[PDB]
Amino acid sequence: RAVLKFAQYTGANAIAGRHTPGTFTNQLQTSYSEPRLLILTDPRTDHQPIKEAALGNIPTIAFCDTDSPMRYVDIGIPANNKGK
Amino acid sequence: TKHAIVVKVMGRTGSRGQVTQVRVKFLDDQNRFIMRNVKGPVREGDVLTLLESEREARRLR
Amino acid sequence: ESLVLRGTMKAHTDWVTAIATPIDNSDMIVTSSRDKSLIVWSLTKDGPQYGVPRRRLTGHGHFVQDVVLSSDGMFALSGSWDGELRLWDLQAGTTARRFVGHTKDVLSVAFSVDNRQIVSASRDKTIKLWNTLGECKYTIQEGDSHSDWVSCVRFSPNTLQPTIVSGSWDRTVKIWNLTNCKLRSTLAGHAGYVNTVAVSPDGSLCASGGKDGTILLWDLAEGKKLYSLDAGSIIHALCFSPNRYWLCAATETSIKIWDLESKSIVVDLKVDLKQESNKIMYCTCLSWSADGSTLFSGYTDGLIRVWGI
Amino acid sequence: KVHSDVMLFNRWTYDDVQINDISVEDYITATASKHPVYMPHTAGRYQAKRFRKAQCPIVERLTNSLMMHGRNNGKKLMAVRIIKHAMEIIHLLTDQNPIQVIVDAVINSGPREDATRIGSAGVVRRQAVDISPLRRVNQAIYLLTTGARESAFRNIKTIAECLADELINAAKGSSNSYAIKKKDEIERVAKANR
Amino acid sequence: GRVRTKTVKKSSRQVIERYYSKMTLDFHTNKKILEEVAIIPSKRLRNKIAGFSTHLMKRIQKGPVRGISLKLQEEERERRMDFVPDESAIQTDRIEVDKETIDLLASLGMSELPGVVLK
Amino acid sequence: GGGHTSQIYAIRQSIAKALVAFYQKYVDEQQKKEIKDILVRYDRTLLVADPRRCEPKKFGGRGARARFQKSYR
RNA sequence: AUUCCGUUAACGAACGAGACCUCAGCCUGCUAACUAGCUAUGCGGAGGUAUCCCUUCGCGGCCAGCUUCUUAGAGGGACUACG
Ligand SMILES: [K+]
Ligand SMILES: [Mg+2]
Repeated sequence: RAVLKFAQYTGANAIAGRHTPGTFTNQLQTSYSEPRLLILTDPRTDHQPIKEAALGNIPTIAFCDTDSPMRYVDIGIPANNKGK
Repeated sequence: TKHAIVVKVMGRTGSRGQVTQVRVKFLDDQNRFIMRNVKGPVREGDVLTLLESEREARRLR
Repeated sequence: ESLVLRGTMKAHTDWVTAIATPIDNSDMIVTSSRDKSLIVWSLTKDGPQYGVPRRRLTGHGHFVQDVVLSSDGMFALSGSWDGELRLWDLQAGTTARRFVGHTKDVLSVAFSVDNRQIVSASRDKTIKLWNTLGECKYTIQEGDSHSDWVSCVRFSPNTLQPTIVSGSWDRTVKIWNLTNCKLRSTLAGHAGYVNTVAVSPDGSLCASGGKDGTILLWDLAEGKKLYSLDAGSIIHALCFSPNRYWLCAATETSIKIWDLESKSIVVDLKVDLKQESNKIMYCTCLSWSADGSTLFSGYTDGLIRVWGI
Repeated sequence: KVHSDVMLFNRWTYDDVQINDISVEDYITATASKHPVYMPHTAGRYQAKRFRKAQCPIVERLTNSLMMHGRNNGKKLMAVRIIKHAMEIIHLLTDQNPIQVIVDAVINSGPREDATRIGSAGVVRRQAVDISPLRRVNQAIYLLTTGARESAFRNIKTIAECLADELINAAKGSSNSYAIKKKDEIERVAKANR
Repeated sequence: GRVRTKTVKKSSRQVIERYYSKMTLDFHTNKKILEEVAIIPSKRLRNKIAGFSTHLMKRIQKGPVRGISLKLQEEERERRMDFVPDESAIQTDRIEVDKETIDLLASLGMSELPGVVLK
Repeated sequence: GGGHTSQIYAIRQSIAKALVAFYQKYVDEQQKKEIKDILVRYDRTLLVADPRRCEPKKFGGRGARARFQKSYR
């Protein structure tokens, strides 16, 4: 809900739920996208989007808890990304 | 020679599944349950005549 | 006042589709059902059952969707899903006539005031007018006609201007001039398909109900709609009381009666199985008695319930 | 008591016929309340589902089991006639209702215990097991008809006479019946292989 | 067994999606509707699709069904989910913070924030 | 058609159905229902035909299911 | 049933399976039958009280009626529909 509202008000695109592998690399996929920026709620649960973005020159922003992995995180925002 | 009523069927038993293992409750004593191996079709609610009730059934397989 | 259960009739074995009552207030009544049969009843107030099946007719090859009694009462006309209409003689249980020409299922059948013209509604989006002989004089299948199933068709009681009001599944109720068989007025105020149409005995009101669950009343003189009455459930039948001046609607939840003077629900009738002693259970058709002192309701459980004043 | 106008062969009545074995009561159809029939010929579908054949009349099951060995396969009118004559002879000899005699013979002929083969790889090892009531009834019928058939073979005695004698000697545990001896042997083997 | 193949499931899902307004819970009416609004080469396939569509409608009446996107259901969910309470569920009047958070704020210089009280 | 047993069964079924229909069409429906219930409670085949038919035989055997004897040596 | 539900660095597809087609099983509902039948009638034979009545057989009616029985075209019917 937070990401949906953020996309609604800022004007960006939101993807809530499971991320389809190859969305950033499979150019023939129907859901193929070429974002200029990626925002993620949790690096740990959003590992697949981060790994895919690492293959397409896509900068990343993520809310990182104390135990979040920082790999392929360009701008990490230190915050509790588990409580609603 | 006692009479017991089948309360539930545990399943087929033996190498070829020839016998079925069931839990039977004695009619004379309603608080005693025993394990028996049965040959031939059998379902819940059936009554068997046990020529001897001392033995406990074990999986044939 | 209030309506209470009087008894049950348990001859049919499938959904009851329609009920017909004699004008002379005779004991006999005729009801259709999905069991492909028409049952002629012999009502008996005394005894364990309010009525018993005097005779059964099984000429039709598919579900019988409608049945109407003639003014004389010795003839009955009923339509079926086989797209064929046949007149019934209530003297020996033998078909008296057959009407052919409808390509798809027939849903509505009505008798003219003079019992000299027959109007039927079919799923082929067409309305045809037949005489007693068995020839369709005219067929309404032009652009003016509806674009979906013609669920219900009724005859205007007012003999001064012969007119027919027909519903459909395209959210439109149309009025056709009988004299020239041309469009007289078109009504469009529904959001969901309308599957029932009623006409007041005087001939000044028309109640339309369907999926939307709202009953819309229209004036026959000009077609202007008066007001809307909610039901909260899909509407299946609509009938006007002969003298009490009421409006009873058959809905999936239950049968509710409205008073047109006050617009308030006169009474809500819910069927309870314990009192008498498929889970989806509701009234599919209803019809008032000749004198209006009794209401007959058909249900999906193949049972007919009788409500008395 | 339950009264039924239906009479087997229009000669025998199902009234006063009661099964006296709780174990196999539910798998015998020989009572006035359990759909009595006029003849043991009913051309029904009893193999559609498990346990359905228990609803077939016991007399019909005996008739069916009398059609064994190829030369007699499908010859049901002859088997029905044989059953009718055997019932007449039973009534003559014992003065009881033939249906009751048949029921008692079935009850007394069914084995209660058996030894089932166990293990594998060419090993002769057996373990005693119980017999279900339906299998007990089936074995009783098979043993009775087998005894009658073996008695009738190469003997001037008719098949009906042999069947009647077998049923009479099985209704009471006379041990002169082939079925009784076979059941005793089976139970002895089961006891030995406990 | 009786397991509807991919064809029947897809046809029922698409038909319900496109014509949910006219759908009913009666098999015969559903099969008539399918005959009207779809081309099915075989009568048996039409009957199977009608039955599965009736089953899907019965499931939908209870609540949402995965794989079927009805416009009214989504609109109603959005309307219900765009509402807000009269009072926000964030109380800034009283905030219970451990001592460590107190040193945190003191280092930040925010030692006078209203509503911040030690346990 | 048929044989000696099939003809008898068909005759009895026809008698039952004819009586039921005659009572339905020229006698009170109540009595027709009573006789129909009495007939059905005894045997359902008295009014409903048995659908069993002979299974066609398949090549490779004498019967519908029976196959020719197989030998390996 | 690699049939489906789902899980998911896979997403979309193409074959096989299924669908399909033939035969059989239900239709007192439709069309039509002197190269298929039924019903009643007219006449005739036989029997029974021998006229009239009853039972059973044989022969005609393309202007006696009809399609239950037979044939074969169109359709309906089952979808696990309902508990
Ligand atoms: K002999
Ligand atoms: Mg015919």
